[PDB]
Amino acid sequence: CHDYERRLQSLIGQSVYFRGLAWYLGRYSLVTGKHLPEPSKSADPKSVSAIRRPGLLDGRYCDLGMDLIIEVHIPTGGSLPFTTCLDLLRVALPARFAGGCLHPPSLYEEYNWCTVYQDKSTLFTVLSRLPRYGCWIYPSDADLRSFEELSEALALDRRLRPVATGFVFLEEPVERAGSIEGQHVYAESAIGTALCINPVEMRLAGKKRFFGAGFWQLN
Amino acid sequence: TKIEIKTSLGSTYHIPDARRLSWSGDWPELEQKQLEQLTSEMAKALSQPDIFWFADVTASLKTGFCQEIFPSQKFTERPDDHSVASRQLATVECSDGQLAACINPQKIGAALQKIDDWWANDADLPLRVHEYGANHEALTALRHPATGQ
Amino acid sequence: IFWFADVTASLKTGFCQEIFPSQKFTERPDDHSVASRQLATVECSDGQL
DNA sequence: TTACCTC
DNA sequence: CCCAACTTGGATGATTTCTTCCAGTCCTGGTAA
RNA sequence: CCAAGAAAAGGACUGGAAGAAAUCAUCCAAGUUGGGGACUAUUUUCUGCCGUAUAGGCAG
Repeated sequence: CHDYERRLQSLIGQSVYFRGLAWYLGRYSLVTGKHLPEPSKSADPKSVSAIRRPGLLDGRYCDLGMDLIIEVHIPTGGSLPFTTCLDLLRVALPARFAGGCLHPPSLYEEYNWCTVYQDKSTLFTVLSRLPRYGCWIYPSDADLRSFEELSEALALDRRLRPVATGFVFLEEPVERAGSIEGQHVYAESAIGTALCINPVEMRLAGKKRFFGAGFWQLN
Repeated sequence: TKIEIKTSLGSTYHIPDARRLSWSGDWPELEQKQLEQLTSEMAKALSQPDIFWFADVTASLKTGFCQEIFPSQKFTERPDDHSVASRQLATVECSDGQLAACINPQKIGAALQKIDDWWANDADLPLRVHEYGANHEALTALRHPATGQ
Repeated sequence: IFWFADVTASLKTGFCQEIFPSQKFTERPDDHSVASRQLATVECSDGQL
């Protein structure tokens, strides 16, 4: 959300800021196997004309199809709701996502994939029309402190899934040699949860619940 | 083989028959010309920012009666079961849920960047660009650190 | 020697005489809907059996 | 320039 | 438009389920003296 | 400023041989569809002539 915001900010003179970010899942396919590393390591440093493979890792990968709904805010009283800004919104879009490669919809079937709304009623009405086999992902309420508590929560619900949420610090930020930029801190991964909601459930819940609960933020 | 390209700027290119275009040589009229026009779009896209450019490349193959097709291969462990394939091929999931044969992104990529015929002042065939000049067919390296190249 | 023979026979029959073609080998059914005695047929190029 | 080890 | 739609007695018996011999590799580690 | 930034799994194949599902076996009994009714309306095709002529051709 942020790399996208910085790219747009370098294009438009006005301050632009992203309060929240929403996630929708239309397609999810698991890919088997693992990648082969490039031979970037010489077998011996000198007097050898043989190239070796650095090593092999065991990971998991998938292909996605997804939509995003970003809550965009402009601080200045006078805004720029123009075609120029729609072009700049297409240019600022990053090519990288979750370690994989991100592309727009194919050119031969192109429609306006980058629209802007200033009305909750029009936007919600269009979103209620999404195919029934997709998923909205919502934040959860439950507080879990162990895997055993997670086991029970998952046994009871069918919509609940564990997710990675961020990091927990091991020390206060300090200056340390080798840091890419400014202060450095160690942390451990934070495991939390989320809910998977069907398009049919929000058609009934209403725009009120969707715009209150359906958007994620940091802190 | 026929090749067709569309871009985000509205241009279209068409090669009526790709089977004869060499690395070294001069292309037929109304082909050499399209190479010049395409070069201009790309030369700009590569160096000038704030231009969105996107291309869509299709081709068609006229084939034999039941010709064999060669898609990308997966990297695997040897199964211990003897009920699992030793040579497994790559597929992509279609919007309707069926699977289809495909070629992996980095396999397309390695082909597009095969342009280095700058080594040893003798062009030969071009290499995939690599910091050490790796030559996969001969299992060696053409810009060994010992040469200063 | 590529030797072929073609054998045909004719049967003069009764008014509605019963005919005995080969049977299929089957297991005891328990659906009460499938025949207990099933006969062997071929399919013609036009779809008739 | 040489070898030493995970159910 | 308008009114109806059916009870009953019943659903198998015999014995058998095969064989021969095979199961490929190769490049892809840190660490110490 | 997306567990950050870069990555070619490739090559070769020959599962073949033989074969017999049969014997019998019975769906029956009665039964009532039935009473009423405007396709012509604000629509166009009417009047003379040639000709033995309900033939066949022409002026309004």
